[PDB]
Amino acid sequence: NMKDFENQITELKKENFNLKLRIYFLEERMQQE
Amino acid sequence: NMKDFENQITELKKENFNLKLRIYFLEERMQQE
Amino acid sequence: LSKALQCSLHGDTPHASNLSLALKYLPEVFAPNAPDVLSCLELRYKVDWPLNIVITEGCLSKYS
Amino acid sequence: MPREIITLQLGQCGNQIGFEFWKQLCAEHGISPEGIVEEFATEGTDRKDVFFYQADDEHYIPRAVLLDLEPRVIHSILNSPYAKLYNPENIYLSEHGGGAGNNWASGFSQGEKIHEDIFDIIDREADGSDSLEGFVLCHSIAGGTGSGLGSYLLERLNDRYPKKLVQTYSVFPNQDEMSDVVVQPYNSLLTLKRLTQNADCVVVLDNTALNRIATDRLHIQNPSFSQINQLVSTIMSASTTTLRYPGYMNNDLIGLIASLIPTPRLHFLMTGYTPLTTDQSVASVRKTTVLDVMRRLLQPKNVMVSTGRDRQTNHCYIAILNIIQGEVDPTQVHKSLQRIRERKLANFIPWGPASIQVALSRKSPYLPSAHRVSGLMMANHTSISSLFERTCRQYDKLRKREAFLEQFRKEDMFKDNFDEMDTSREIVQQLIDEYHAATRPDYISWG
Amino acid sequence: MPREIITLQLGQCGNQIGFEFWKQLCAEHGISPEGIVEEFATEGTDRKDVFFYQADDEHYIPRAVLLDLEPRVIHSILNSPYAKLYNPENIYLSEHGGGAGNNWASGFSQGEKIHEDIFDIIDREADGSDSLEGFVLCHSIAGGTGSGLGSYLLERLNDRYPKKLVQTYSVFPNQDEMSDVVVQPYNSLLTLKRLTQNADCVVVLDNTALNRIATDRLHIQNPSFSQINQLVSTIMSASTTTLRYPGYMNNDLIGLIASLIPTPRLHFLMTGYTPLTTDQSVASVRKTTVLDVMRRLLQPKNVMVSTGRDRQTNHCYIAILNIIQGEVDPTQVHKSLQRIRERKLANFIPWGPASIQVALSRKSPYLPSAHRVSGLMMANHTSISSLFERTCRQYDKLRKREAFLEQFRKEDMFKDNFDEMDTSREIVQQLIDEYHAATRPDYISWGT
Repeated sequence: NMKDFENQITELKKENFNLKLRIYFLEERMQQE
Repeated sequence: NMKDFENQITELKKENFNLKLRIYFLEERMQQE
Repeated sequence: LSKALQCSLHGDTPHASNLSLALKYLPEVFAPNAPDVLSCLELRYKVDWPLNIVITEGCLSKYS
Repeated sequence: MPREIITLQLGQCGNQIGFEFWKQLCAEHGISPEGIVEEFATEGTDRKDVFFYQADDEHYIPRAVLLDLEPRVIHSILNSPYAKLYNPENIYLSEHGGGAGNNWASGFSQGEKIHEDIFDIIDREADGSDSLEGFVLCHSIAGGTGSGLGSYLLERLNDRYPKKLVQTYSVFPNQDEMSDVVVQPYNSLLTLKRLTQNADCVVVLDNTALNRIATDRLHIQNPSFSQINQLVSTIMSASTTTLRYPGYMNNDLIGLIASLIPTPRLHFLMTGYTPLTTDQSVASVRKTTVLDVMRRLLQPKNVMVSTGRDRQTNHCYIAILNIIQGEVDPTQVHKSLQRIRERKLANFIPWGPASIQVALSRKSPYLPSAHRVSGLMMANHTSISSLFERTCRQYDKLRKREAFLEQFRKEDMFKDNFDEMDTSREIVQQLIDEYHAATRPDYISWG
Repeated sequence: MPREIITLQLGQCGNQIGFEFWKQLCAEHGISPEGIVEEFATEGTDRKDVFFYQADDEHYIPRAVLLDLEPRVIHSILNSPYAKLYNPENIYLSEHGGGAGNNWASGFSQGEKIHEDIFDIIDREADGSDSLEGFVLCHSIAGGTGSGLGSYLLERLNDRYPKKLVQTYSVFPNQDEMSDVVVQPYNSLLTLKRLTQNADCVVVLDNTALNRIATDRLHIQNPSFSQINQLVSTIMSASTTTLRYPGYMNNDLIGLIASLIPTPRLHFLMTGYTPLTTDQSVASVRKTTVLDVMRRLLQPKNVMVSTGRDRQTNHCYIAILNIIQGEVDPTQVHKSLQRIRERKLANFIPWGPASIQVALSRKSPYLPSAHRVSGLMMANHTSISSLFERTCRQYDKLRKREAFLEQFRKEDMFKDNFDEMDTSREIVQQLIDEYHAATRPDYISWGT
């Protein structure tokens, strides 16, 4: 439970950050083209 | 506790979903240009 | 939990790592002399597939 | 966390008990005589930190402070298998080597001279204890060194841990064996005095019962003080396995003794073990049932208390708790309770609820157990008063006879008289009377 | 560039300690006693420039200055294996060879006489250092020459590299043992004075504490004077490790002491090391646990500073950094912190931020480690004030008795009076008081 909730929160935060990084680089590229 | 971890996970999942949709639209726009 | 595991000879074991302390409900006040005062605490055990077919959520709830 | 116990070893008997205890603990935990865990000792499930400290990740040092007034015992420890187990800085030996002359007062004065060193050793052992509850002093009350040094160690533990409980295992002189320590009753009285004033609970260990058990059960015709101390250490190990091997029950000393000590004054405890086997008879693992265990427990050969035949007082058990370790069938426990009831093997207090508590404990995985199931009983029995009453009567007889007082007269505390011994005997007599009263309904109004 | 450390070696005892310190640093950096990089020093992660300077394009010379008022020690250095480690221009030997006569003031006057050579040594080491952090003076406080000359060297190190930080490892004399050097308490006061005024952090090395560590931890029944000097060199190494072993943090001496020294006056540091072993006691690899390490480092018997057991005053560390190398179990670290708290084995400063910094580095292949897992602690601890306060009290007791002052009166610094000894005692008393304050929240106002 608690350790599983901790793992889900940690994974979701990592995925959101990776998606945000990908978006950031995509926006920088679309701003460069 | 468990409900607070669930709430944090739910917010992070909403952000991940919105990021994936924005990435999808970004990739479609970069594929259309 | 960290202090109890550190004081336990088995607290650092990987089997102890499957334990999680969860709250069933949040009491406003600890009732004095209530034997059920700590019944809000639950120890949950996670069962992966396919063991969650045999170790059902009902079984884990009874264990909790 | 375990309730750690600091062990104070005083005099010849106390040091012998400590050496044999450390040997037994090392064997159960697979610890070498140097305090290092043997390669076969892979079961890290034992709680060394209750009684031992780690000197290194591999070397276990007993959380023991050794205080003696006679150098003989320290030399015997240094010649024992446990000589390398203990931290040498935690060992206090009287420089004069002259011993206490079988005088409690001389041993106490030597302890006072080594008071600072002894309490530094005790504090060092406590720091090696993760959750030190207090200090337990193992000594004999009959000698000079073990009695005086034991009282000194108890005093220093009381001084350093005044808000912590101090229990003692004080060996009272054998009343059936002729003690070579003619001043033994005075020494025993002084030790009982210190247990009364500075200890919170005194478990009376009658050396007469140890000798009787060695003769009838161990077939030892003349139990030596070292042999009696080693038997006491073996009994203590078996009773403390649940503290040293944590399990579902009896993981702390206080949990074991809570059922045994009804009132702060009625703190004289008797011990019991079942099944009782002689050291030589380890070969045959008898499939002893709980009923058979309980039947053997009722045999005086297994009782660690030598109660006199009181004809006037029907001394009885107020309550008995047997902590059984090993393979135990619950149906065998049920049959044991049934057989005990049918045979009326246990009498309880009539004025309140009392039962046989059962604690299950794991065995040491490194030490092969000759018994599938072993058990310690802690019980409150009015016959435990007979040990304390007998010690008091012997003390009073020696003080009234001035027997062996010339050896005591060398020390200032005992130089002129043994009045402190006689007052101690009177206090122990009052304790015995209270323990007998605790078998009765009026124990509720005691004090 | 590495933060280079200039070593000032004062008198016979100080010069022996400095030589052994430079030997140990060379072994850790894989530098031969001749200044040649050893083939075994393939782990290029060590800062050799911290303890050695380049004298030419090929020869690495230890940044060591050998200063004595008696020629015996300087000749022994030039006849030692470290003869090629020191810059020959950095070796000052008194022509008179008479020493300081166990007089602190005589040692100080000799340092003043050898001031030019010492400051030339400091400047030569600084110019050979690309990013010289400062000078570390190694000396004994118990003799006459090594204490006074060490203070002189510290003064000249501050003068020569006045914009560079100067940390010192100053071994203070034992104040509870009767020194055969009757002026040692004055010498101890002078050394504590120089550490207070010209060092930013002073790790006090009590030869009594060195002997205690050898007995209880190294199992050395009778620590030799050489063993005491090697313990002092080990203490200096432990205090300078953050300068000598670069990592993510504390890569320079000023950065290392910055976290340790809240006020300029509260610069009296106590040190502890675990496991402590004598060179002879390498045989038994003790499986030291994190709990055992922390307890011994916090234990005065294994600590390189001999603080009395004050039961009334809660002496505390201003800051402690433990750099632990090797296999460490997080559960063992947790149990170690738990046991330390339960036993209150370490008191920390309440008045400022302090922590144990951890940098992970590979070990030197050239330096044999006696422990499967070892750790050095450098700490600023108020219990060092107990050494400094005792040294100051002994200094005042000697000065009020003019004890051993006749040997100092031969030197110009003490010819007319012994005022330098009294000023040293007062400085050491102020240092003790400031170090004690650093255990208290009021340390912010210490020295006001």
